[PDB]
Amino acid sequence: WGYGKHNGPEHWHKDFPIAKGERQSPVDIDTHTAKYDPSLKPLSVSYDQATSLRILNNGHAFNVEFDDSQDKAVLKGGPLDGTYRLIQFHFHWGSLDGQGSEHTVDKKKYAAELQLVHWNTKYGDFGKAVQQPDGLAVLGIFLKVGSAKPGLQKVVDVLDSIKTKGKSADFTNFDPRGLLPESLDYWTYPGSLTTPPLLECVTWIVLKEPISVSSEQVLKFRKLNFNGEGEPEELMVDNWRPAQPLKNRQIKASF
Ligand SMILES: [Zn+2]
Repeated sequence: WGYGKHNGPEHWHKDFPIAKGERQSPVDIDTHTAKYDPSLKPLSVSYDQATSLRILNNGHAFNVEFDDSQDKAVLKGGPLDGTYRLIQFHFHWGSLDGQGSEHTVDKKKYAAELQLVHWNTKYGDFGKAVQQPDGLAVLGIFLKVGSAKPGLQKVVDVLDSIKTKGKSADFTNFDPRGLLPESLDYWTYPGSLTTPPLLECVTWIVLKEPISVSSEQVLKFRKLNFNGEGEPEELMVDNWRPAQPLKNRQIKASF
């Protein structure tokens, strides 16, 4: 599977039937239909003790991985119950500035989307969390092209070293707190992973406020390869999945 003409998201359902499921992501967020639920608690992002460990090009995106052996970087509160541990973050971007995000707001696509992935600790490990309806909490953050995001630059400079699929580089002491927008207002709805196995185990938390990055910054993402070293070069761009039917779901807004 991939994002090309013959192995794209429209073919996924053949190897993964859940792709036509009842709670697939991403979805379009209709700001006028989202329900303000005054019972949603604020979000608690505790990323101070975060231990980043490595950056890896997995052929579909680049993943920055964190040590999840203890409650170092967690997320709780909001619509969640229990403590969700951060395991990795990655992005989805376009070949152009008008597209790249997975979620969209009133049909507006963004230049890219940051997804911070966390698993419910009650389940012991990541492998077991994905098999539960409330196993994952994914924090989605929109990126628009404007002024540079200083905090993101350390990530941008290491990309040259993980150009092709299968490559990784040690990536310690990265502080993910520098990627958060100023506000923590969000929309939330029950959903799924956006790449195969496309499991419906995710509580999505999409932040209202996007962060800006510079054109020079996103352009660096576009120099990545889906291919492995020594294979024909295929640029890693447009690795995003299109919106899926909302169906029997309600999108709640914390504001
Ligand atoms: Zn993703």
